[PDB]
Amino acid sequence: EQKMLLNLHKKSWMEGLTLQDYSEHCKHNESVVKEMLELAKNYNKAVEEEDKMTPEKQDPKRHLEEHVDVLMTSNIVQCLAAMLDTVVFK
Amino acid sequence: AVQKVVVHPLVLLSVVDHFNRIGKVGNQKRVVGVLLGSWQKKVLDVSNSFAVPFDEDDKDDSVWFLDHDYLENMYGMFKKVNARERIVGWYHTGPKLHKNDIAINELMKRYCPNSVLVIIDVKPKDLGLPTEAYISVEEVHDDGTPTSKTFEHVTSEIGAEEAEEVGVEHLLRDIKDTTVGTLSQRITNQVHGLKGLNSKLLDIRSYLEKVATGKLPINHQIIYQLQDVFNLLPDVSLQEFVKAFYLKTNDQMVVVYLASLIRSVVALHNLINNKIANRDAEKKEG
Amino acid sequence: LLKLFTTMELMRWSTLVEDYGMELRKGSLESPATDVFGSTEEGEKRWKDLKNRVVEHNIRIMAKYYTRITMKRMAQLLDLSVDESEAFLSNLVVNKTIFAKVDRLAGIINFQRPKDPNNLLNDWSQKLNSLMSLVNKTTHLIAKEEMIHN
Amino acid sequence: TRPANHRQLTFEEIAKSAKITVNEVELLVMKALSVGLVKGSIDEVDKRVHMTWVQPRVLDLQQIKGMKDRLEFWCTDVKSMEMLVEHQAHDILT
Amino acid sequence: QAAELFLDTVSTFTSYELMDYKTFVTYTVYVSMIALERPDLREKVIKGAEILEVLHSLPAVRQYLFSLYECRYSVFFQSLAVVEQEMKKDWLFAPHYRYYVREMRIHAYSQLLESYRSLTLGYMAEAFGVGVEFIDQELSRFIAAGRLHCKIDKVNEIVETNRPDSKNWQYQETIKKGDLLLNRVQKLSRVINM
Amino acid sequence: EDVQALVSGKLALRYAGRQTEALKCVAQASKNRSLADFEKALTDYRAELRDDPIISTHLAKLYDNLLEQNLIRVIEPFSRVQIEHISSLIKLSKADVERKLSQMILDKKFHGILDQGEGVLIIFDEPPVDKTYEAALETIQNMSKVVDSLYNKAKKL
Repeated sequence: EQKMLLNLHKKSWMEGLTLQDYSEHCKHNESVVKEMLELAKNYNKAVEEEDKMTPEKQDPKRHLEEHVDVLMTSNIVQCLAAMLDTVVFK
Repeated sequence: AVQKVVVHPLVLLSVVDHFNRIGKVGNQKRVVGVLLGSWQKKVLDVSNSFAVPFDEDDKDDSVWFLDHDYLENMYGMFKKVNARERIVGWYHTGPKLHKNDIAINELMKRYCPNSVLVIIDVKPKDLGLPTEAYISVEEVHDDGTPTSKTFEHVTSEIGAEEAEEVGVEHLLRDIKDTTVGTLSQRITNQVHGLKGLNSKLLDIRSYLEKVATGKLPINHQIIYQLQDVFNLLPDVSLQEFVKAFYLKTNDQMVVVYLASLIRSVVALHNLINNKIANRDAEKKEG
Repeated sequence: LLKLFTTMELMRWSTLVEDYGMELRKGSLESPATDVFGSTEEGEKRWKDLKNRVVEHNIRIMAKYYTRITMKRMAQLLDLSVDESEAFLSNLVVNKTIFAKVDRLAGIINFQRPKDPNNLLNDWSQKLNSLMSLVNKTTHLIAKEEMIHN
Repeated sequence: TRPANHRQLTFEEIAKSAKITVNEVELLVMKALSVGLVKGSIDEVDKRVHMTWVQPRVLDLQQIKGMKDRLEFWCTDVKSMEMLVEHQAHDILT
Repeated sequence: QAAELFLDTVSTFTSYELMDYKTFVTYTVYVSMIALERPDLREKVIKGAEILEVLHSLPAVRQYLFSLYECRYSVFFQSLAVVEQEMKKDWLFAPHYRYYVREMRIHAYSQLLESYRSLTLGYMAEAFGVGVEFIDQELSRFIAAGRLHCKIDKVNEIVETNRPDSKNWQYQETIKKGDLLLNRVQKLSRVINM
Repeated sequence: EDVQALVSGKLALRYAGRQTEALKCVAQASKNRSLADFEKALTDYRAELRDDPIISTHLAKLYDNLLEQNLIRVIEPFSRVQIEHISSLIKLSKADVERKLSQMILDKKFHGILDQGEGVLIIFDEPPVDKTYEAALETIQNMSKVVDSLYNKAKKL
C-alpha cells in the first residue's frame, strides 16, 4: 500500500523536466528582489541600533534568510532545468 | 469518445486489498472487479469499486465466470448506500491483457454503454502511473486494414477527493517527503526525469526493433506521430535562441549573485556577533 | 473571384485581369456586367480600388508567410514600382492593419514581430513539454501495441 | 530527409528537387502552407526558408531503421547526461 | 548640491548683504547647467518663471543657456568662451574656472553625441563653429579621460558612439559595485584569525 | 473648419483683409497638415504673424508640434530609413529635418538613433528597462551600507 498511495502526489518525469514559465519566473524574481530590498532597508536600521538598550525574531534577519533561500533555489533549479533541456533534448 | 479518466485512492486500495485477499489462498494471474464513477463533461471520475466472483481458464482464453446476479445486487446495494456512483468500467490486476478480456468488456457493456477497463498492476511499484485505461472500439480504420473489435488507450491519472486526500496523506506522513524540498528534492526530480525519459526512449527503441525486424505489426499510426515527435525537437544552437538563452541565464546568474552575496553578509554578521558574545563571556569570567 | 479572395494565397493583379477582366468590366449579353467597373471615371476609380484590394490581400499573404522580402520582390509581385510599393506599404502600416518594418538602406522589409527572450524561450519550453507529452502518449500506445500479442 | 539538423532549406535544393525555376519555389511553399500541410516561413532576401513541420506521413521499414538509428543517438545522449548528473551531484542527490 | 541649494531659494533670495539678485541668478544658471541633466534643466530652470524674468534684463547669459538647451552649439561655444572670462574674474569661481569650462564641453559633446550613433567630424566641426583638428584633439583628450562613450575612425573621420544599452549599463554598474562591496567584505574578512 | 465659419460671421465681415486671410490660410494648412504651405503662410504674412508676439509664439509652437507629428507619422513604417527620403516626404530640407530629429531624440520624445556617416536613422525596440537590475543595484548599495555598519562594529572585537 505504501508507494501505491504515493503515486497520487508522485511527480511525473515530464513534471520534473518541466521548465516552469519564463515570464512568470521573471515576475517572481522581480517581486522577490524588491521584497529583498525593502527587507534590507530595515535590516540596515536593525544593525544601526546595535547599541544594546534593554536587550530584547520578527522582521529583517530570518525573513531575509527565507527570501534568499527560496529565490536562490528557484533560480538555480530553473537554470539547471533549462540547461539540461538545452543539452539533452537535441 | 472519452478524453480522460481520473482514479481515486479508494479504488486502487480496494483492488490492492482484493489482490492480497485472492492471492493469499487462490493465487491467480489476475482478479476482476467493477468500478463506480460519474461523468463530468466527457471526463470520467471513478471512486468506488467492488470485487466480483471471477474465474479464467488457463489457456482456453474463452472460458470465464463473471457473476451476473452478484454484480447486479452488489451494485444495487452500493447504490443504496450512495446513489451517485453508477457502473462505469471494470478493473483487473493482470499486467497483460488477454484474448478473453474483450468478452468481459462486452458483458460489462450490458451495464454501461461505454464501459472502460482499467489495468491496475499492483505488483509493480515502479517508475509511474500504475493504472492503464482502455475503451472498446470498432471502426473501419480508414486505411484499408481489416477492422477488429479492439481496445484503445485512454489517458488516465490519479486524483483525490479531499477526504481521501487527508486519509492518504496521514498514512504517507512517516514516509512522506516534503513538497517544497528546496534543492535536494528538485535535483532528484530532475535526475528521475532524465531516468524516465531514457526509459521511455528505450521502450521506443525496442518497439522500433520489433517493427523493423517484423515480429510486431506496423501500426502506421503512432509511428508517424512518432515521426512528428522526431521533427518536433527544437534544435538549439540557432543563433538568436543562443542570444536569448545567454540573456536569461545571465539574469538568473545576477539574481543568484545577489542572493549569495546577501547570504555571505548575514553569515559574517552572525560570526561577528558570536565572537563578540563569547569574548564578552570570557572577559566577564575573569 | 470570391473564393480566390477567400484563398490564403497570392494572385497576380495582371494575371487576375487577364483571366477575368473581360467578364468583370464588360462581360457579354449572356453574362451582363454592371457599371461597377465601367470605363467611365467612377467605374475606373472602382477598378483601381479593386487593384488596391488585390495588393492589400497580397500584402496580407506575404505578412502571413514571409519573414523578410526585398521591396523589389514586393513591387514585382504587386506589379508596381519600388516607390509605389513602398508608399502603399507605408500607408497600410500607418493604419496599423498589420505589422511590417522597412529597412530602406539594406532594401529589406521585415514582417515577423520582434521576439523578447522570455517569449522565445517560453515557446521553446512549450515545444519541449508538448514533445514530452507526445513521447509519453506514444509510449502508452507502444505498450498497447505490444500488449496485443497476448 | 532530416531531423531538423539541416531544416533551413536553401532555395536551390528545393528548386532542383522540384525541377522548377527559383521563381516558383515561393508559390510552392505558399501553396504548401495554405493547404495546412506545412507551417514553415519563407525568407526572400537570403532566399532560404525557415521550415517547420506539423503533418506526419507514412514510414517504410527503411525509414524505421533510419529512425531507430537517429533515436539511438538521442537516447545515448540522454543516458550520458543521466549518469553525468548523477555522478557530479552525488552528495546532494543521495 | 550648490545647484539644488540655489534653485531652492531663487524665489526666496533676500541675501542682499552678500550680493545682488542678478548675480545670484547668474550663479544659479551657471551651476545648474553643469550640475543638472537636461530634463531637470528644462523643468526647474528653463520653466522657472523668475529666472526668465531676470534673464530678459540679461540677454548675455540667456543666450548661453538657450543655445545649450536649443542645441545651437556654435553660439553656445561663443557664449561659453565669453562666460569663461567672467568665470575667471569671479573672486569665488576662479579656482574652479578651468574645470567648469572643461565640464560644459563634455556635456555639450555628450548632448550632441546623444542623438547620433555615428557622424563625420565635419558635422560637429560646423555645428560648434570649430575645425576638424581642434575637435578631434578635444575628443582625443575627453575619450582618453573616459568622459565620452565614443571612438574615432580617423580614416573616414567619423565619431562612432559605443554607449552601453540599459541592460549592459546595468551589468557594468552591477559588477563594479560588486567589486566595491566584495573588496569591503574581503577586508572585513580576516576577522577570523586575528 | 470653424475658422472659415467665423470670418464669414456678421461681425467679422467688416474686418476682412490681410490679417483675416492670413489665419484663414494658416487654418487651411492645419487642416491638410501641409507644412510647406504652413511655412508659406508664415512667410507671406510676415507682418501679420511674426511681429505679433502671441501669434508668433503660438504659431511657432503649432508648427513645431505638427512637424513632430508628421515626422512620427512618416517614420513609423521604417526601421532604417535615409534622412534624405524623410526630408523629401516632409518637404523640409535635410539640414532642418536632421536637427529636428536630433532634438526630438535627445528629448526622448521618440525612440530612434541617427548615423550621419550613412545618412540614416534607425528604429529599435526599446527593451523595458528590466527593474530587476535597479532593485539589484539598490540592494547591493544598501548591503554596502550595512557592511560599513559592521565596520563600525568589530572595533569592539
